[PDB]
Amino acid sequence: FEQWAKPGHFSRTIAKGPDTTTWIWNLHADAHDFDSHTSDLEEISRKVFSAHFGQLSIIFLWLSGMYFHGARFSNYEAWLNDPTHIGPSAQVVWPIVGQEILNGDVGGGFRGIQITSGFFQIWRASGITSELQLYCTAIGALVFAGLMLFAGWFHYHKAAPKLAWFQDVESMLNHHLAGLLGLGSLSWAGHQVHVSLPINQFLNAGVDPKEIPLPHEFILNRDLLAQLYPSFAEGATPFFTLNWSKYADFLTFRGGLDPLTGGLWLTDIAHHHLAIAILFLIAGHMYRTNWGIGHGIKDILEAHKGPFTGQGHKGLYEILTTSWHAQLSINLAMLGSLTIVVAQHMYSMPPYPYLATDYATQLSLFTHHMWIGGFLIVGAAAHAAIFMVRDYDPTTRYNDLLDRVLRHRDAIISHLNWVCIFLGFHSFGLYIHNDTMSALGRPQDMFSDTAIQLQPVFAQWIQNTHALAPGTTAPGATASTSLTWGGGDLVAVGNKVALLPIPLGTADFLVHHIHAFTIHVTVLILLKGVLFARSSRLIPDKANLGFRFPCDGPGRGGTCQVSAWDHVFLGLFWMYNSISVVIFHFSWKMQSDVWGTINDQGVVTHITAGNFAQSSITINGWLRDFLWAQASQVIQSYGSSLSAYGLFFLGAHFVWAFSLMFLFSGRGYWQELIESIVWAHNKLKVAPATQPRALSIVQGRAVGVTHYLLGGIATTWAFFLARIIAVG
Amino acid sequence: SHSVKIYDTCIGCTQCVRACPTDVLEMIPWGGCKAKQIASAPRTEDCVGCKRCESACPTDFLSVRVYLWHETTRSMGLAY
Amino acid sequence: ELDPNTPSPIFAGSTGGLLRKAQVEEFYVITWESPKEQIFEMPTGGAAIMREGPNLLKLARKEQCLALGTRLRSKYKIKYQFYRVFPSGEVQYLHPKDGVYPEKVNPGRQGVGLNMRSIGKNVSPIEVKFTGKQPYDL
Amino acid sequence: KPTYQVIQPLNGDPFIGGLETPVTSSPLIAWYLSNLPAYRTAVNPLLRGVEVGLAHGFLLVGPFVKAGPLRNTEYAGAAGSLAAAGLVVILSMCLTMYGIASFKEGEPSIAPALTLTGRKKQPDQLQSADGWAKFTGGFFFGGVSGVTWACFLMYVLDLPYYFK
Amino acid sequence: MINLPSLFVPLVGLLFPAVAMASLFLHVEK
Amino acid sequence: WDVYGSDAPSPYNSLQSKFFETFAAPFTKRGLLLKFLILGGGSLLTYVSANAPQDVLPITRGPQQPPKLGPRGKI
Amino acid sequence: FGQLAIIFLWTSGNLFHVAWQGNFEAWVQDPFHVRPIAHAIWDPHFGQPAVEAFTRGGALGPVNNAYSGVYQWWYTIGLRTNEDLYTGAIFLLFLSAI
Ligand SMILES: CC1=C(/C=C/C(C)=C/C=C/C(C)=C\C=C\C=C(C)\C=C\C=C(C)\C=C\C2=C(C)CCCC2(C)C)C(C)(C)CCC1
Ligand SMILES: CC1=C(C/C=C(\C)CCC[C@H](C)CCC[C@@H](C)CCCC(C)C)C(=O)c2ccccc2C1=O
Ligand code: SF4
Ligand code: SF4
Repeated sequence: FEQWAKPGHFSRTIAKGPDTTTWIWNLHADAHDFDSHTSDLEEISRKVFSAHFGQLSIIFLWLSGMYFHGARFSNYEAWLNDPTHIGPSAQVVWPIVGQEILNGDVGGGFRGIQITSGFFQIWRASGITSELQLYCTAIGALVFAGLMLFAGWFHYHKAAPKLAWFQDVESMLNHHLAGLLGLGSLSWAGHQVHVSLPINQFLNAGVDPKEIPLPHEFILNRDLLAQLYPSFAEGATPFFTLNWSKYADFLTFRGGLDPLTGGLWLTDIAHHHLAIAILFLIAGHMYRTNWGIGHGIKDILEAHKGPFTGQGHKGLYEILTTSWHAQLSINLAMLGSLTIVVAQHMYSMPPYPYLATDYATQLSLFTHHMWIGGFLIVGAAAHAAIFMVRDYDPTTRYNDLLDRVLRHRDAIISHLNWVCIFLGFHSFGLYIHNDTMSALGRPQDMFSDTAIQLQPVFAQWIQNTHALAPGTTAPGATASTSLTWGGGDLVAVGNKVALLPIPLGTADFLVHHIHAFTIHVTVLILLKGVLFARSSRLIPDKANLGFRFPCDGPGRGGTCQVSAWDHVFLGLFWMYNSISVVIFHFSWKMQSDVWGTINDQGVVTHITAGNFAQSSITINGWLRDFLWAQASQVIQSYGSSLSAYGLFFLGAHFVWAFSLMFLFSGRGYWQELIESIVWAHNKLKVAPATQPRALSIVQGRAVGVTHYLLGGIATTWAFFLARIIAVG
Repeated sequence: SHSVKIYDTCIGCTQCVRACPTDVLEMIPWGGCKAKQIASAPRTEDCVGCKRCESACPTDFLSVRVYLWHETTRSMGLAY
Repeated sequence: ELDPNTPSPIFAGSTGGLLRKAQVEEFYVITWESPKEQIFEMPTGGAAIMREGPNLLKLARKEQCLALGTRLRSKYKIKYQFYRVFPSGEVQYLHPKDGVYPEKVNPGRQGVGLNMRSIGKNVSPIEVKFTGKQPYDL
Repeated sequence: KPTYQVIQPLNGDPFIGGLETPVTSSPLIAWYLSNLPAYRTAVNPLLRGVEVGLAHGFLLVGPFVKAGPLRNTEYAGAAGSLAAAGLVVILSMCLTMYGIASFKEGEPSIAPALTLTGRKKQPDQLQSADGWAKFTGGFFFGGVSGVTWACFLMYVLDLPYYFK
Repeated sequence: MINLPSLFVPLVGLLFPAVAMASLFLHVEK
Repeated sequence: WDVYGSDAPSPYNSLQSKFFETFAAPFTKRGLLLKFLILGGGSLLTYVSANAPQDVLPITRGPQQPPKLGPRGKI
Repeated sequence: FGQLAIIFLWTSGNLFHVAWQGNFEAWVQDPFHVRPIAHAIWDPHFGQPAVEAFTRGGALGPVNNAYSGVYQWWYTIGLRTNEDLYTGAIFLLFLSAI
């Protein structure tokens, strides 16, 4: 059972004894979604972790590749041994029509396309070592998808499954903490100490190749790790009662990073992952469940009130319990920066060994790992909508904290709207000046460093203090919490540089105030269209068109782009303008003014100049010297292996392009068309009967969105790439 | 000030023009269709190219649009 | 400070409907009887406590009304009425002036019903060159 | 003293969306918005905004020096109020092209009678043409002097704002 | 005497349109 | 007994109905007489700051450094 | 007509304009480099490097580099004597008011 289609599915009028093409993207454009399904949870809870399923079975279906296509054709071994010079590679490609050169031949006895995004650095991190090995983990995870995808069939199918004990929400919110983080954090420590720590500490010089202490060892009998960082390993662990001090040895807050190749200490990662490990094991019991220990579920929240902000933040929802949509913004804005947090974090202060020096992933990664984040949040609260126009039922609220906003609309939104001039309008309206003041504007006097200076300065800030922080003040840890901040206490390694005191100033309270801007007029778009969305002060009654819903009146003299669905249809564009900015600022700091090389007489030598400082003030400086000063990489870059990035943003510029045709265009104009041609088929009897109508409005504010928004990405990943590697 | 011109047959409703926002709706009795009903606007001065007035309103060839030229604080909508 | 006013309608103070400067160029009011204080959705946002009168409350886009008359369609409720109301009071209302329900149809309701073009006959329309008296319009 | 007018908006009928909170009307000294032309209902132009002018002019001694052109320089530390008069005189027009949202041609004005005057309906249209435009004689007279008074006097600073 | 024709430019940009956005301020209140 | 206030906030401003006021004043104002000081207003600085040398510029003279307007060739 | 006016004051100027400005009565001595010379640029924002700016062709001021061709379309019909210009000006005025 059951099933199967055939016409008709969920958009009530789907079958319609057809009549027209353009159903094949009403279905492709409903299909998952609900209410154009039902909130009748006893068949919607039993979809969401159905799921939620595959995505993993897909993620598995994923990862089970990225080792088979690691460990079926290494650069891993044929390099590992030697970090430094000779670097990444996970795909080599069949000899069709001139594929070949696409698999380079530049990796240590290996033909193949070079690889950006750790992995080598992720698996020289644990240890593993041997292709026949995480190939012995390619199979570990592929059926291992199977059973998890054998859960679709587990419940639901032969088992219409349970909302009764889905709705509740206490065991799970306790157990994730404990339960299935806590199987983790520390039960990666047993791994991160015994497996990981020393097959690294003893990697950290000798141990070149093949005799590689297959993890097999170091259980039941110690002696060796014992022969290494001691601990006295009899059959009696001190710190059972406070000999803690001893079984330490190899985990005092070391901070800085491994100067015998960057990363930063694994001697500095069990103390991090058994503390933040168990908070999440203990603190993952604080709520009800059965055995009388716990807290309010919500009974906590209405705990407290405040006069204005009244009731307080009270009686916190009951679909927040129930289902998704209501909830569904928060697990995203959150998860949101929880991919901008780990970002501005990773590069920011290196994990797995071989980053700091690297590039083509102390950048690369950095991004995507900021797309997904931007993407994610900058489309998280299109879930605040739906919801109101959807999953929100009759009542639960008034005097709720909620409503306290919906009243106080118009004059909450509003007072952002102005910042969103000042902050920007004039703070971007500010490179502009120094263009009108470098072209027209004679260094004589204007906004750059030896200019609208700002002498010492800008500080430092703090950071710096971040550099008196370990020598006292938070007593120790070691070496200045992250070299990036501090004073001049300066390292690197691998000839080229690693991280250093990356000093800010003008060029720094500039730019910034743009991310500082943007993420203003990129929210409120958002908030304007998140608040009004269902009640809009100017079609006042929305829940009368749906979630998407095009516009409405040619009347009231120009009502369009009203929907949040379409408040989201440009909710994005900017993100792209904002995530697909910010990346940028990054990749001309890391580089030009962070990456290095080495020579010697006191002199680090960057990929490009300490340019930047005063040739990325002026708006322009980013085409003078951020394009045609770069791109050279990709511009020429054919007959080679940059031979894809000379091949992508091509058909990435077109397909930034072939957006506007559907996005600047009309819609009636097009339908109006698909007759004309029609005469050819018909009169000459061919013609459909799925009357070939021309793509539905929303549907084409559902392409010049994707397409624009596929377009100027790859492009910049067709681009930013090939810069890095040879002048990389 | 509502435009341009818009045309016969439907009503009753129970499956057509039941939803102008700003009124603009009587129904005279008049003789022709399958019981008695001819219409556009006992009005058009409260409306507003609320042009949802044929979406609910079939009957063949252009059937509702706007043309406000003058375009009026009555139906350009902007109160405050 | 406080009183006259006896609304209900009620939710208090916020911006998002009916403001400052349209006690002049129009205004618009709405009457009904309120089944219970039976709270419902009411523009600027709130939820209004309906009451035991009223039902008279202020609101400028008469837009907002029928909407709300029918807003009173998802709790069961019935008989919306509105009015105008302005300087100096008067019209401006279809329910009841007679509450002719736009739907129905009944008494004497006038002409103004449609082009000598029962549409199809539509084309280049050059019966125009500077019409005067001649059509302005129809 | 006993709590106050919280929740229940803007005075009167819980549906007149201007709004009430502090920073509308309050002890901590709303008092402001009531002795510069602000609220009250007040009295008679000139001696309302010849105050603006007076104040408003020198208020620009700022972005007329380190900002713009010459920071510190020749011709020179005439900073304080350069053309800063000069680049008023339209600010000193602008609102003398405003005269369209104020019309009458005379100013009684001025007392009030018994009876009362500023009659029980102000918030709005009392002010006029030859009824507002002599506030315009203020700000401008006041602008200059509002500018010029910052020149003649002082320029190696002092304790003027300390707070206040 | 001599030096100029600047006479024009502080017009054509400075007062002239200062008088355009002045008298058709308007067109409305022309 | 009166919980005050303001309400009636602070003395009705200073014995200052005089001198500023009336005296001088560019004043009466609009319609006619406005232009009356926005005509000078905009032909003032303008006009007289559409000259005054000789001089004040940014500064440079006598085209040389390996001559110029040549070479060399002639005068 | 109307605009026929300005088209005609399009050029009675820019004719009139040159011989002031630029250097034809000069450029007669030798005819080919060049930085074909447009107008004279009273732009009170340009930093002293107005020298380093547009002290170009015959200049003495930050002049525009003319590209309107015309400077040949006038060389062709007849004149190289701008004292025998001054007139096409006065002519496309003899057509402007007229
Ligand atoms: C006619 C014909 C044809 C043609 C074709 C062509 C010629 C095409 C081209 C086109 C163009 C002219 C362009 C396009 C291009 C493409 C693209 C562009 C794709 C994409 C993509 C993707 C999937 C990606 C994703 C991503 C991510 C993940 C993120 C970052 C970035 C990137 C992008 C990497 C064919 C063969 C079909 C068939 C037959 C005939
Ligand atoms: C072109 C265009 C259309 C028409 C576009 C359509 C109908 C999309 C075409 C759908 C696919 C490509 C069908 C074509 C045939 C294919 C299914 C496969 C045959 C071709 C080969 C791969 C074999 C719109 O509907 C529209 C709407 C609103 C704004 C702008 C536009 C717009 O620009
Ligand atoms: S507009 Fe609607 S109700 Fe009127 S005749 Fe046509 S279909 Fe019937
Ligand atoms: S424009 Fe359409 S929706 Fe609006 S009142 Fe008129 S017929 Fe009704």
